[PDB]
Amino acid sequence: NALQHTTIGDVLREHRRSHPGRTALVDGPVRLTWPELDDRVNRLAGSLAASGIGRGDRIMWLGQNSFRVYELIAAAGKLGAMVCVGYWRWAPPEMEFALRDFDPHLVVWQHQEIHETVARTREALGSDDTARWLRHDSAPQDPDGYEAFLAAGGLADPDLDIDPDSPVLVLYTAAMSGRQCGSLLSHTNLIAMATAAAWLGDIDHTTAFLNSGPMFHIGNHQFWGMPTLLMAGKNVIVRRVVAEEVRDLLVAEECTHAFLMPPTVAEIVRLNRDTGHDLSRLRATVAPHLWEGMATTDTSRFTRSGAAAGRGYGQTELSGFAVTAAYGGPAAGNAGRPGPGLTVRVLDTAGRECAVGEAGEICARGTVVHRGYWNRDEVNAHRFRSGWWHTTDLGRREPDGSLTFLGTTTRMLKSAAENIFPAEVENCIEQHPAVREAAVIGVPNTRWAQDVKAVVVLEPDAGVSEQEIIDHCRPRIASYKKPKSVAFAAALPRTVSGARDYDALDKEYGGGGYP
Amino acid sequence: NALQHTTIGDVLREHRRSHPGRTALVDGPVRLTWPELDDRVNRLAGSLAASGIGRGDRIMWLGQNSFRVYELIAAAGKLGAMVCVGYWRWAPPEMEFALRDFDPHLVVWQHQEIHETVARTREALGSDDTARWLRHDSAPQDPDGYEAFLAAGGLADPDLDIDPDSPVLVLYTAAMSGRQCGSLLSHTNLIAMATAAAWLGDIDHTTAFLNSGPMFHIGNHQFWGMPTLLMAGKNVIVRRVVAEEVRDLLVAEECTHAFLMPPTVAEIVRLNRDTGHDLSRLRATVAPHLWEGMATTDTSRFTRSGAAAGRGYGQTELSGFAVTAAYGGPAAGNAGRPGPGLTVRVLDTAGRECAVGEAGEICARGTVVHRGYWNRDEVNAHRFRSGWWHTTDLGRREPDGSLTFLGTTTRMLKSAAENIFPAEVENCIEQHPAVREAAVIGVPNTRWAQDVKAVVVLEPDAGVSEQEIIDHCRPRIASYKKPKSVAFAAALPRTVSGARDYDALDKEYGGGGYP
Ligand SMILES: C[C@@]12CCC[C@@](C)(C(=O)O)[C@H]1C[C@@H](O)[C@@]13C[C@@H](CC[C@@H]21)[C@](C)(O)C3
Ligand SMILES: C[C@@]12CCC[C@@](C)(C(=O)O)[C@H]1C[C@@H](O)[C@@]13C[C@@H](CC[C@@H]21)[C@](C)(O)C3
Ligand SMILES: C[C@@]12CCC[C@@](C)(C(=O)O)[C@H]1C[C@@H](O)[C@@]13C[C@@H](CC[C@@H]21)[C@](C)(O)C3
Ligand SMILES: C[C@@]12CCC[C@@](C)(C(=O)O)[C@H]1C[C@@H](O)[C@@]13C[C@@H](CC[C@@H]21)[C@](C)(O)C3
Ligand SMILES: C[C@@]12CCC[C@@](C)(C(=O)O)[C@H]1C[C@@H](O)[C@@]13C[C@@H](CC[C@@H]21)[C@](C)(O)C3
Ligand SMILES: C[C@@]12CCC[C@@](C)(C(=O)O)[C@H]1C[C@@H](O)[C@@]13C[C@@H](CC[C@@H]21)[C@](C)(O)C3
Ligand SMILES: [Cl-]
Ligand SMILES: [Cl-]
Repeated sequence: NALQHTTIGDVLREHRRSHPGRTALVDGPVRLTWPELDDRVNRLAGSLAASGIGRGDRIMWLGQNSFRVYELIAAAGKLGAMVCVGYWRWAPPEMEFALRDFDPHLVVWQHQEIHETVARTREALGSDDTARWLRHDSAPQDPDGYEAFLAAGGLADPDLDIDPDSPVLVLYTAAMSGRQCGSLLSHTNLIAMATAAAWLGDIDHTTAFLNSGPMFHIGNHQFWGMPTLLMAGKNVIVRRVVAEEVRDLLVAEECTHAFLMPPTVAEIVRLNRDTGHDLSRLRATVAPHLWEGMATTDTSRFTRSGAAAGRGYGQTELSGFAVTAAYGGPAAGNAGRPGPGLTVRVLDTAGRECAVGEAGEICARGTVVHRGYWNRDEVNAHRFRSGWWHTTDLGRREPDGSLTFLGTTTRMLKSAAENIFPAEVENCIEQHPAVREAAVIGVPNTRWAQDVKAVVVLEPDAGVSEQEIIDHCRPRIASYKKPKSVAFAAALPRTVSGARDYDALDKEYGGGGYP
Repeated sequence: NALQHTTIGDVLREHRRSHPGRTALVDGPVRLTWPELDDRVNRLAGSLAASGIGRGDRIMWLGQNSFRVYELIAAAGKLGAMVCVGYWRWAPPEMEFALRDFDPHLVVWQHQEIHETVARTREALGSDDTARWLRHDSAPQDPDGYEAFLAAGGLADPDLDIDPDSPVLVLYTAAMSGRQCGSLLSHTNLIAMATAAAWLGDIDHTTAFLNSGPMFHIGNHQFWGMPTLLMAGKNVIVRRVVAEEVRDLLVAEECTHAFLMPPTVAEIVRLNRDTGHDLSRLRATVAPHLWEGMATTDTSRFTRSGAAAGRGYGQTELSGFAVTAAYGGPAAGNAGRPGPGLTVRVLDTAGRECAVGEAGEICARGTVVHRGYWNRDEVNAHRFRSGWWHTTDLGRREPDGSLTFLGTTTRMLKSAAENIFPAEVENCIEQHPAVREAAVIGVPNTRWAQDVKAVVVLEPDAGVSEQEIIDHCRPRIASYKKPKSVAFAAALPRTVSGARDYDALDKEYGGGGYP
């Protein structure tokens, strides 16, 4: 006779009763209290259901940040449906791929800034374009607009018994290979994530969070959109980051938190200097020194532990930053320890647990593990093999029990019989105090496929030779993993997106012979 | 392909890897680190499985507090079995009832203080006594002892795929009628409860909790045994409360928390005064003023909100104190608002939602709701009707959205066509500033079954008449709910257990004619 666990719908139904006059969401001139939000969600759900959307059905969002993203997630959630929050910077080929892959019943799109890509993509789909398209930033009466579609639904709550293990949020992720896959996050995934984040950040109903991170990425949901929603705080939306509008919203909405990277913080600070505008309610998590005393430094566990400075490990498929230095105290390893909804093992290629200090694939079980990728039957079977989710990230356990994240398992060398993970070698070299960064590649060898080569970037105030790098590796890693040679560079090549460009390293330094 | 949620077994498996040298449990001379505890749990699980215990099977604990209670819960949990932590003060009739009801495969019992009751109870069971009995506080080699049974198991983890919705902890509760029923708490119930409690109390791996509350009751598990376990802190066991031993453990184990009622606090303080023993690490939640500066006042949300002083509502069946003033800010209602794993509605007799201010039965859905009572098919069907758990507690929602707990729904008057809940009338009278407490009973009326009568206890420094009590009620409650007469008393009659004695009020004041 026992009932379901809590769903995202239950959260809104509770907030509308417990917090009748509190502001849930702000987006430009739109201000919605909990009951006004839940009413809109019910009307939206009514219209979605009238259009044939039910359990397991799919809605794709192709816009920037909006309060409507939260409405759509809640409304789909009340029907047991799911929303993909798409990457609004997709070019037409990638947008077409995602539309065909996800196969949505409904697409909610944005005109501003992306109408050209959208038009190109619909042209490409041709006779396969059978979804309903609704323009979110339309005139309010536009019959092909979101608001008109929503207004046509009734106030009644659908009141269905939705299983919270159902996917509700789908976020596309890219492998190093460039292959993209939609990670299925359930109600339970999001609630467990949000509950842990509320402990990490000391979040409560007085939190006012600026949704200045992209909602197509897990970061903004974890820190701090979903915990703010869960604890009945106020979510303030900005479409994307424009420093002046951000500053204005921080002040006008009295924000306590925001998702801001250091270059944005510096921009905000420069334009606020000697204006007298009060940013002191903002709890500075990232780059506290950059704020020049204008914000208050965060004293939550998130900041105190170093997690805010990157001391942790996670991925979309673990509902975000699931391992951190805020769990379990001081840590020799760079990532800390798993939080409450997760257990982690480091597994070798044979699926056996690695010894302390031995590098292997980070694998996980627990409430924060995603439900799999959408439409990836073979990949899912492989990646959930033996009842563990395989992250494709390489790590090790330290003697104190903490974890170190080394890099990906998807780069591998094979030198004669020996599999070698460059990430392990890179991390070893990067411990040398003269080294700022190191990239490891494989170069062809006619007798045993590949030799190991390191491309090393020194700190400006340091010097070290090829031989000294090689000897540094001797006591730390297996002999066959050491670089045969070392090239020095001023900096590594990087992609337009800021990631390491291994194709470029391979082209420059004679890389080849990979498995 | 997606996996299970987190189980209690996963918690111990993670802690043994992440916290290899930290102390998990202390009980007299026993000190167990996380790996030593998980090893014992694996040996215990091996022996339990060898004896035929598997999914859905049942172990009854008839002892006082022990580290072995945590071991048994974990070991049963790894098999998908459940442990009833019995009321060690049961007299033989109640002990026999519980044994026959719960029908355990194994009974782990305690000689000290209760051997006579146990012997009487086994005599009564006669030829129906077919369970294995293991003495927990035996000589270590006793072949009918717990330690010998455990030592015979192997170190291998059973490594089963246990559904965490499975009951793992069973706690007996008593209705006002005196009927006793075992509430089924799942792994998920306990973990969700523990996660919320860790936010409430700011619990982490440095917490050191003294298990000085009874483990047969939900209080000690919620505040703070289970969150301490979840966050990898140290649980220190005391068999029962003896002020001097408690004081010694608080100091020697450097406890940060304990489950202590005010009379016990005052006893500890009296015996610590001018000894110089340092109690300053203890975070005083209850009765902070009674500590005379010897402990540090708790600054967590639990204390700051008033929850620690009783501003909240819960029951075993909601995994404890599930509604509190720490959730959602200031509250007009005495109980506050529901925490994250719960939604609450106040429902009238017809199952429709009550208006703001109208008294009705507190009903719940969500992750913290129990799985039902053991062996109560008809009661469970009735109490989970319409997909809500019915608490049998009477409450109302206030205009600000908070909740007030009024009393039980199991006391009811029926005066002609009108159902009247005395708890509603009592709460109304108790708002009068002259009134310390009020009890309401029904007295026979030959024309319409019952009239309402109030028994009122005044504050010592106040005076108020019968008529003034009646007129106080006029604008606050329906006319037919007002007392027809008021008797004044120096204090209410109470049972040996400290609860109100309505049988005694009925006998003294002419009560009768109940539905
Ligand atoms: C602003 C960011 C982050 C938020 C999401 C984006 C999409 C946005 O425009 O709203 C984003 C834009 C990025 O080009 C940028 C800009 C700058 C700072 C962070 C991000 C950096 C490091 O060069 C990357
Ligand atoms: C987004 C995180 C978490 C998940 C895994 C990552 C790889 C990712 O990009 O998906 C990750 C990236 C981290 O730089 C970051 C960014 C921000 C917020 C969380 C994480 C914080 C605190 O500075 C750490
Ligand atoms: C915006 C992201 C994600 C999408 C693809 C990228 C390439 C991009 O610029 O569009 C990417 C850029 C990343 O520096 C960033 C920026 C910020 C937020 C997410 C990503 C974070 C966590 O620091 C990582
Ligand atoms: C100590 C308590 C609470 C813990 C569990 C008990 C069983 C125990 O002995 O360990 C318990 C004993 C109760 O008679 C008592 C004693 C005193 C203070 C609280 C409890 C009060 C109010 O008169 C009730
Ligand atoms: C045990 C609680 C919670 C559940 C429902 C109750 C009725 C019960 O006895 O079962 C409840 C009793 C409360 O006096 C108490 C006791 C202690 C700890 C929690 C609750 C605290 C903080 O002083 C509040
Ligand atoms: C010990 C309890 C529970 C069992 C039955 C009782 C009668 C008893 O004395 O044995 C009971 C006594 C309650 O005052 C108490 C004491 C403490 C802890 C639980 C119960 C709490 C929460 O303050 C309520
Ligand atoms: Cl739902
Ligand atoms: Cl398990």
